[PDB]
Amino acid sequence: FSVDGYIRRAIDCGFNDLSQLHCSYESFDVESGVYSVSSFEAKPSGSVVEQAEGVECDFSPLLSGTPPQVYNFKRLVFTNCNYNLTKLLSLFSVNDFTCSQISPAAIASNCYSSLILDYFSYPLSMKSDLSVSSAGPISQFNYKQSFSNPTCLILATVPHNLTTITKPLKYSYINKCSRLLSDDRTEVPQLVNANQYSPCVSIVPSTVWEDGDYYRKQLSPLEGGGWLVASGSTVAMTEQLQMGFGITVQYGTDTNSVCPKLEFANDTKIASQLGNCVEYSLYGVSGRGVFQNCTAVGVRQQRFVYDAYQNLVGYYSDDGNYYCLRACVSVPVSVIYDKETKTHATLFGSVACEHIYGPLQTPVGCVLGLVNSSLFVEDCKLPLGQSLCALPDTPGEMRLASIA
Amino acid sequence: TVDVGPDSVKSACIEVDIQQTFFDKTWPRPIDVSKADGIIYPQGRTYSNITITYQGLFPYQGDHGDMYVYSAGHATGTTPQKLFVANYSQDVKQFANGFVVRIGAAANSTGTVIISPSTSATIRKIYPAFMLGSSVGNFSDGKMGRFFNHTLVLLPDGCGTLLRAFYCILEPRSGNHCPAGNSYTSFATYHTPATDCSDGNYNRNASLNSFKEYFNLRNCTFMYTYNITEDEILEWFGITQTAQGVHLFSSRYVDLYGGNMFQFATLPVYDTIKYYSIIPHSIRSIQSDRKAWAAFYVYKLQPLTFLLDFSVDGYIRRAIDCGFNDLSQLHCSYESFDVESGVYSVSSFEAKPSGSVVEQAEGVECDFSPLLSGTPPQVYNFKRLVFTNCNYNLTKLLSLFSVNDFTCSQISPAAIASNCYSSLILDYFSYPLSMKSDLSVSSAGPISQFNYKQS
Amino acid sequence: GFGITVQYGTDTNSVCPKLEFANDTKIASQLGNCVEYSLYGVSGRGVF
Amino acid sequence: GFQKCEQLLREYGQFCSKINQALHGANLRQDDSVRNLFASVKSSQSSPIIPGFGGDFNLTLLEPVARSAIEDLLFDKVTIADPGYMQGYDDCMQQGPASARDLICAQYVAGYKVLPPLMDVNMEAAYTSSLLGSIAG
Amino acid sequence: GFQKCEQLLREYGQFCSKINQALHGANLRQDDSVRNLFASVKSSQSSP
Amino acid sequence: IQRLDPPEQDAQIDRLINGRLTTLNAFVAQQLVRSESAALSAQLAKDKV
Amino acid sequence: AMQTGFTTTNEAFQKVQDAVNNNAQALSKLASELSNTFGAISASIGDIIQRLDPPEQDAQIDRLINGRLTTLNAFVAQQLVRSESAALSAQLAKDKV
Ligand SMILES: *[C@@H]1O[C@H](CO)[C@@H](O[C@@H]2O[C@H](CO)[C@@H](O[C@@H]3O[C@H](CO[C@H]4O[C@H](CO)[C@@H](O)[C@H](O)[C@@H]4O[C@H]4O[C@H](CO)[C@@H](O)[C@H](O)[C@@H]4O)[C@@H](O)[C@H](O[C@H]4O[C@H](CO)[C@@H](O)[C@H](O)[C@@H]4O[C@H]4O[C@H](CO)[C@@H](O)[C@H](O)[C@@H]4O)[C@@H]3O)[C@H](O)[C@H]2NC(C)=O)[C@H](O)[C@H]1NC(C)=O
Ligand SMILES: *[C@@H]1O[C@H](CO)[C@@H](O[C@@H]2O[C@H](CO)[C@@H](O[C@@H]3O[C@H](CO[C@H]4O[C@H](CO)[C@@H](O)[C@H](O)[C@@H]4O[C@H]4O[C@H](CO)[C@@H](O)[C@H](O)[C@@H]4O)[C@@H](O)[C@H](O[C@H]4O[C@H](CO)[C@@H](O)[C@H](O)[C@@H]4O[C@H]4O[C@H](CO)[C@@H](O)[C@H](O)[C@@H]4O)[C@@H]3O)[C@H](O)[C@H]2NC(C)=O)[C@H](O)[C@H]1NC(C)=O
Ligand SMILES: *[C@@H]1O[C@H](CO)[C@@H](O[C@@H]2O[C@H](CO)[C@@H](O[C@@H]3O[C@H](CO[C@H]4O[C@H](CO)[C@@H](O)[C@H](O)[C@@H]4O)[C@@H](O)[C@H](O[C@H]4O[C@H](CO)[C@@H](O)[C@H](O)[C@@H]4O)[C@@H]3O)[C@H](O)[C@H]2NC(C)=O)[C@H](O)[C@H]1NC(C)=O
Ligand SMILES: *[C@@H]1O[C@H](CO)[C@@H](O[C@@H]2O[C@H](CO)[C@@H](O[C@@H]3O[C@H](CO[C@H]4O[C@H](CO)[C@@H](O)[C@H](O)[C@@H]4O)[C@@H](O)[C@H](O[C@H]4O[C@H](CO)[C@@H](O)[C@H](O)[C@@H]4O)[C@@H]3O)[C@H](O)[C@H]2NC(C)=O)[C@H](O)[C@H]1NC(C)=O
Ligand SMILES: CC(=O)N[C@@H]1[C@@H](O[C@@H]2O[C@@H](C)[C@@H](O)[C@@H](O)[C@@H]2O)[C@H](O[C@@H]2O[C@H](CO)[C@H](O)[C@H](O[C@]3(C(=O)O)C[C@H](O)[C@@H](NC(C)=O)[C@H]([C@H](O)[C@H](O)CO)O3)[C@H]2O)[C@@H](CO)O[C@H]1O
Ligand SMILES: *[C@@H]1O[C@H](CO)[C@@H](O[C@@H]2O[C@H](CO)[C@@H](O[C@@H]3O[C@H](CO)[C@@H](O)[C@H](O[C@H]4O[C@H](CO)[C@@H](O)[C@H](O)[C@@H]4O)[C@@H]3O)[C@H](O)[C@H]2NC(C)=O)[C@H](O)[C@H]1NC(C)=O
Ligand SMILES: Nc1nc(=O)c2nc(CNc3ccc(C(=O)N[C@@H](CCC(=O)O)C(=O)O)cc3)cnc2[nH]1
Ligand SMILES: *[C@@H]1O[C@H](CO)[C@@H](O[C@@H]2O[C@H](CO)[C@@H](O)[C@H](O)[C@H]2NC(C)=O)[C@H](O)[C@H]1NC(C)=O
Ligand SMILES: *[C@@H]1O[C@H](CO)[C@@H](O[C@@H]2O[C@H](CO)[C@@H](O)[C@H](O)[C@H]2NC(C)=O)[C@H](O)[C@H]1NC(C)=O
Ligand SMILES: *[C@@H]1O[C@H](CO)[C@@H](O[C@@H]2O[C@H](CO)[C@@H](O)[C@H](O)[C@H]2NC(C)=O)[C@H](O)[C@H]1NC(C)=O
Ligand SMILES: *[C@@H]1O[C@H](CO)[C@@H](O[C@@H]2O[C@H](CO)[C@@H](O)[C@H](O)[C@H]2NC(C)=O)[C@H](O)[C@H]1NC(C)=O
Ligand SMILES: *[C@@H]1O[C@H](CO)[C@@H](O)[C@H](O)[C@H]1NC(C)=O
Ligand SMILES: *[C@@H]1O[C@H](CO)[C@@H](O)[C@H](O)[C@H]1NC(C)=O
Ligand SMILES: *[C@@H]1O[C@H](CO)[C@@H](O)[C@H](O)[C@H]1NC(C)=O
Ligand SMILES: *[C@@H]1O[C@H](CO)[C@@H](O)[C@H](O)[C@H]1NC(C)=O
Ligand SMILES: *[C@@H]1O[C@H](CO)[C@@H](O)[C@H](O)[C@H]1NC(C)=O
Ligand SMILES: *[C@@H]1O[C@H](CO)[C@@H](O)[C@H](O)[C@H]1NC(C)=O
Repeated sequence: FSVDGYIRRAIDCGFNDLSQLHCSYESFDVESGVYSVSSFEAKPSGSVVEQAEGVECDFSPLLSGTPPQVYNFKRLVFTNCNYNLTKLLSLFSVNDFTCSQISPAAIASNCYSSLILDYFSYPLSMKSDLSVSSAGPISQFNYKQSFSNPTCLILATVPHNLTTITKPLKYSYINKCSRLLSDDRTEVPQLVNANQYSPCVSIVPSTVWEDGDYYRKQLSPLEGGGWLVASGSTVAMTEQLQMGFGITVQYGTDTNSVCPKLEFANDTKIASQLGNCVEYSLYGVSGRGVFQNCTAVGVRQQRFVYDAYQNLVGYYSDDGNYYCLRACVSVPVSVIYDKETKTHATLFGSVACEHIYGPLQTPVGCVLGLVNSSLFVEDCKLPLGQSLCALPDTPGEMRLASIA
Repeated sequence: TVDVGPDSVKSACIEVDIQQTFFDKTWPRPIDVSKADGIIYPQGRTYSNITITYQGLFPYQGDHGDMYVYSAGHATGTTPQKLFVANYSQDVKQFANGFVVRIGAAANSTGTVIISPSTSATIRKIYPAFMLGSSVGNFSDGKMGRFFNHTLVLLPDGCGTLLRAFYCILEPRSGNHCPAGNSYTSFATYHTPATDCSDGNYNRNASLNSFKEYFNLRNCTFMYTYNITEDEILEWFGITQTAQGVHLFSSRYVDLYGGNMFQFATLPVYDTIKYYSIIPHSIRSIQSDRKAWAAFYVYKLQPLTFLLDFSVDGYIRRAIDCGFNDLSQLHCSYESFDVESGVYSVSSFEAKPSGSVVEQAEGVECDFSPLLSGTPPQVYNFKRLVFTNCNYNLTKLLSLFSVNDFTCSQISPAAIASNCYSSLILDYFSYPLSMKSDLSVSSAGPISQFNYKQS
Repeated sequence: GFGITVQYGTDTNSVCPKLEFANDTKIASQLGNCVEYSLYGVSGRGVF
Repeated sequence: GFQKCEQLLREYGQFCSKINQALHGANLRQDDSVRNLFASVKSSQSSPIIPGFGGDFNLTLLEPVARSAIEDLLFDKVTIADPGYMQGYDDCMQQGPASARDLICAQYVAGYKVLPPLMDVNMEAAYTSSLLGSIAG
Repeated sequence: GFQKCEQLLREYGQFCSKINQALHGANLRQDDSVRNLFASVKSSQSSP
Repeated sequence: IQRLDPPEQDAQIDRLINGRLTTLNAFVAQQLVRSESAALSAQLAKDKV
Repeated sequence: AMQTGFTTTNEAFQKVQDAVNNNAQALSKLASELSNTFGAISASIGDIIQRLDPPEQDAQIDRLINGRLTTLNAFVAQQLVRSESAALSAQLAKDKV
């Protein structure tokens, strides 16, 4: 920016390595020297994908008979299957579908180790009682979602023509659940744990007969003694049954085999892209790398082989082969710059020139912009390493000189 | 529900002789972590040729566990009689995080026939039977070991060729020597080798059928079987429970000779298992053909950090229990089985509580009466009750109203009703429910801007 | 509507749920021991 | 390489410029340290080392074999990972990591680079060899 | 001693191993410094 | 732990962790600086003796 | 007698190995810290982006940034300490020659 504010000169900081240098010092004039700059990135040349492909995950149970009350929720656990939430959601009039610790787009598109679906009858009038922040009876004694795993909650109404789902007489819930200790002075509220059933489930009937019913069980000494007690409550039934569906997903306890179905191209196979840098998604595991055919190590049944820094370093494919996985590797870059001549050369340290006058292979890497001179110096200003030096022609190209 | 075959039609159970003295043996086989005993392999992955620490459910180094041994029943020559068992059905344990079992460790050694201490025989592997569930209590005569509601039963059958897992309600039968009947002692399972273990056709329901003599199986939700190839190889079995169900682990399908356990099944058991017991088993052998059966050992699991040595082939052959002792802590901190000589500081030996002391204000109830008398104020004229030096009970107040929406901020729900405070301030007012959202922190409407705002 | 605001340390935290006390939770009876404590809402571990 | 991250990284100021400049200076410091150190070991005048140097005093241990015998032994007995100054990039692809926690191959993965020293081995050997020959005189 | 904290601490890597090793080395350094210093103050021969 | 549930409890514990990890890193950095200084000083003491 | 010297009892020899080990430790900080999550749901930025929307995605990426910026600052601080020490040591070597 000039004094009058106009821009008269600029550097595109991603144009080349010399430009990166000027930008890092925020100046158009930097001192002579050899500087490290951002590496020349390897970029993906394609992608490989492997997903479980097969059986649909089965939501049929859900659709047949009278759903349980909130404290007796039923659980469907899906593993090793293709999921489709639209397939289930489309059967209900959804009133409220929200997600936590997972985006909306993600719930319907990511692969999981497992998907757990908890379904139950639930009045919509008590919607708020399922909130994480709630201190009412549902969240304290009946049903609580995980705080650790990503979850979604769907509240939906059963359509008049979905005749396979029947209604209970009333909606019901536990409004009290507690233990009376052996002294019969102290009463301890028994709160429901996330993803678990309340201890009072065994004393509370599948349908509370009437609001205010009190239940009691004498506990054995192995259960700590005393009494387990509970109180039920009811909500009048609606014209259409309202149901809640909790969804909990886990991301890495097993192969993430619960995936949306995918139509596979045969150009996304690993064997067809060996040696290339590709993006990968293997049963929910993703990143970038290079696959190589190699000797199997690790336990085959476990599929993914990890190193001591927890990187994925190998994989057993469903095509029967074991592949080594290497990172797409970046190519080191150092800029050799001479301020007086306004010239430069690029050193790719540690890199053979097969990956890059043409390029010159030197003891410290591959260098472009230098010409081999078979000349010696003592007075080296731009040392390259080992006993090599860049020597400006003064302008011409820099010479590669040896230090005497 | 699942059809699990017909009910037993017998009017009586076989009499069970419980003589614990005969089973009070000392044959210790504690977990040797350095030999990787009891280890469940990290589940979602493998490693090769590395040493790393890992957090997971493991048995403790040095844990002796609980030894259980099955025996031959009583006989007279060629006619087997009464069953002979240990007091196992009444010995109910807390499940906690699950357990691992050492099975057949003594196989091929010369052992004892438990029922006849002077009789020796080659020891053969036998599989443990388990009963697991959410609630326990007693039977009709007061003996313990009854499980209520759905109970998970892991019952090996077919003379050791299958594992049968089922989740069902066990209804005690009322016949002679049965749990709801007359001279009941303990239920037990059995098989009769003479008719059940023919060289060709093994009776795959022999143990199920004996189980059924003591209990009627009702509302079974599942019954699964797993096949076991016969051998005399030491193997490990394990059980854990998560939101996904009960996980059954075994070394025999992946690392048969090595011993690492891998998951082979998940059962749709979602209620929490709190209790378990060993179902005693007695073999109705003839007197002339009694065998010594290997003891099995049950070890409890807990969330421990182990140093795990993964071989090139990925199996864990060696490990360190990083909390066992100070030397073990050292190896774990360097993530190595070999550390240099020296003097190192390690975690301190913690003092642990030996009890607790509590002092609370005890006295007057905090008084919510004002709240209940007369016309409540409008939202801009809210009234405030400040409670100090009193015993509070929110249920006492909440129970008087039909609560439509109760939420908390910067305090948990459990905490609002259970913690001590310097003060509790209660602001009450008339308020239409139709304007519920106007009380939200994020609201820019008239209530939050001009009438009432929370801290 | 009922708003509830709670404060945790301007005074002794004397607004507590009622508790039935055992006499083995007294301080005098456990001197010299490491115990957990909860004294008018103040808690931690220590030796009295 | 993730653009969202880079976008957030920018709000921390010129963080990476500081990292690079601090290390650049730190690295120049060794080239200057080495240059100064060797300038001082350097002899003005020296006698040639010939086999037999030392007379009755057995100095074969120190004579160049070129590094001396003790010097090669010193290096052979110290476990040093090979940084691959000429073609390490490729060694780590065609062979892969030598072992668990291979910090040389980690360079191309993690985003760091080990730079070569100011002088090659034969030059350093030349300095100490000329030094040996200067001692008596 | 709180398990929840320890569980979260683990997500920061082997933090404590680094603290312990850094101090262990720093402490060895003084024992070596002292040993070397006194080895040099030490006399070969001395009068009473 | 006594006051908050996991989604918020976590954030609060994490603040304490970050502060304590920072403190320990600062401590260690200084013990390394101080031990390096003392070691140089020890060599000065050696020369003076 | 010194031909047999480069062993476990040779203090000068261990100092040579330790200088080598110190270089390795410096690099291990960078190699080992990228696997940490620093409270994040994943050490992978790609996992964060794939699972979360911007208002939360941001917070998770930011945890990884803070942890990595911290790691690099620690690394640099040590390279400056180690290079200062080596430079002083180099002057000692100069004096000894
Ligand atoms: C996850 O789960 C969800 C839910 O299960 C899946 O989403 C469904 O996907 C299917 C496709 O696989 C999709 O079917 C499509 O429906 C449209 C809508 O047509 C309806 O209305 C017209 C009005 O004119 C009617 O004529 C027609 O018959 C349909 O009527 C329906 O409703 C009436 C009652 O009102 C009933 O009486 C009817 O029986 C019927 O139920 C169709 O137009 C569309 O047809 C095209 O594709 C089919 C493929 O078989 C092809 O045969 C047709 O000729 C036509 O294809 C031509 O046109 C397309 C462009 O549209 C072009 O690309 C082709 O090349 C041809 O030129 C088809 O039948 C259904 O609606 C989706 N449902 C929901 C809720 O989203 C989702 O796919 C799953 N995900 C995964 C990964 O599996
Ligand atoms: C915080 O504030 C809350 C709210 O104030 C406190 O919670 C209350 O705690 C009391 C106990 O202190 C609890 O009372 C218990 O109620 C049950 C329910 O019985 C009702 O239904 C049965 C149906 O068969 C009726 O028969 C019975 O009369 C009750 O009917 C009520 O409603 C009808 C209208 O529908 C009215 O006409 C009635 O008058 C009545 O209001 C009782 O079963 C229970 O009884 C047991 O305890 C009493 C103690 O005095 C004892 O005398 C009884 O014999 C019986 O004890 C035996 O059984 C227990 C096991 O249950 C065993 O442990 C004993 O050893 C004996 O073998 C008692 O009356 C009330 O319901 C709670 N309310 C709420 C809303 O939670 C809370 O305690 C406070 N916290 C603190 C720390 O103080
Ligand atoms: C988890 O497991 C537990 C333990 O098994 C179950 O609790 C048992 O529940 C059953 C019933 O659900 C109890 O059995 C009997 O229930 C009768 C209910 O009476 C009504 O229904 C009967 C049906 O025929 C009608 O005839 C009657 O008119 C009523 O309409 C009680 O009346 C019975 O009482 C008898 O025993 C008592 C004992 O004191 C005597 O005082 C009575 O006079 C009479 O003889 C009996 O209670 C059974 O007792 C409960 N067991 C225990 C240990 O408490 C849980 O239900 C199960 N949970 C779930 C969710 O499935
Ligand atoms: C009671 O007695 C029985 C036998 O009477 C013992 O069973 C033997 O146990 C040993 C050790 O577990 C088994 O030996 C292992 O055999 C494996 C495969 O053997 C099969 O395949 C090889 C060819 O690959 C054949 O030559 C062999 O005959 C079998 O057909 C080997 O792979 C194992 O080697 C693996 O582990 C060893 C270390 O143990 C490593 O050194 C190897 O490199 C390799 O990793 C091993 O050799 C033996 O086969 C079992 N017998 C039977 C019949 O199966 C019971 O263990 C014993 N019970 C008790 C409690 O002691
Ligand atoms: C006259 C007759 O047929 N008697 C039978 C017993 O044999 C005779 O008496 C005994 C003392 C021996 O001297 C025999 O040589 C003699 O003929 C027969 O005895 C059983 O013999 C076995 C050894 O073969 C041993 O002595 C049996 O005693 C025990 C045992 O096996 O150690 C004692 C145990 O405490 C008991 N266990 C329990 C839990 O009670 C067992 C058990 O009752 C049997 O193993 C059941 O099969 O017996 C000794 O009884 C006897 C049973 O075979 O029957 C007599 O009719
Ligand atoms: C030994 O144990 C096994 C357990 O592993 C047990 O297996 C059960 O056998 C029964 C049959 O004896 C199976 O029940 C059948 O399953 C088929 C499945 O298609 C049904 O079609 C059959 O229905 C017909 O018969 C019914 C009999 O009442 C009629 O009511 C019905 O209307 C039909 O006519 C029937 O349900 C059962 O599923 C398996 N169980 C398992 C878990 O595999 C076996 O019976 C035991 N054997 C003995 C001798 O006890
Ligand atoms: N029916 C039957 N089943 C068996 O399992 C059985 N086992 C034995 C032998 N059991 C054992 C078990 C361990 C040791 C043993 O050598 N233990 C060591 C101590 C191990 C330790 O505590 O670390 C010892 O020296 O006693 C001996 C015999 C004998 N008869 C049997 N009979
Ligand atoms: C498993 O890891 C060990 C390291 O613990 C490897 O052994 C090293 O192999 C290299 C090969 O050049 C030698 O230079 C090292 O000196 C060996 N170290 C030890 C401690 O022996 C072993 O080869 C690895 N096995 C496989 C199949 O990769
Ligand atoms: C079942 O038998 C076992 C084993 O004999 C009993 O456990 C023993 O109980 C005594 C009681 O003083 C203890 O001293 C022993 O140390 C216990 N043994 C072991 C191995 O722990 C058990 O209590 C009996 N259970 C029932 C219900 O009768
Ligand atoms: C176990 O299954 C039975 C049948 O599927 C359930 O239904 C009861 O069956 C008995 C059979 O004699 C009938 O007398 C009852 O009237 C039936 N009750 C109902 C409500 O239909 C039984 O409820 C199931 N038990 C459990 C605990 O699920
Ligand atoms: C577990 O083992 C049983 C018994 O070997 C298998 O059942 C046999 O399957 C064959 C298949 O041709 C039949 O011919 C036999 O008649 C079956 N036997 C019986 C007793 O039914 C069973 O399939 C095996 N299970 C698995 C999962 O492999
Ligand atoms: C149910 O199906 C009948 C069939 O004619 C249709 O007329 C009716 O509108 C459908 N109802 C709903 C709610 O879709
Ligand atoms: C690869 O995909 C093409 C797409 O049409 C198909 O024609 C070809 O047969 C496929 N090859 C194999 C091996 O399936
Ligand atoms: C991988 O290598 C093995 C042997 O080294 C070979 O037989 C197999 O076919 C190769 N697989 C591929 C995909 O080239
Ligand atoms: C430069 O050319 C000379 C030819 O005499 C050759 O010996 C030397 O190795 C070359 N240098 C490089 C870096 O190629
Ligand atoms: C447990 O025992 C008591 C007396 O011993 C008896 O009254 C009670 O009914 C028993 N419980 C069961 C479930 O039979
Ligand atoms: C301590 O508690 C017991 C419990 O029954 C009681 O009997 C005893 O009198 C109490 N002691 C005092 C000093 O109150």
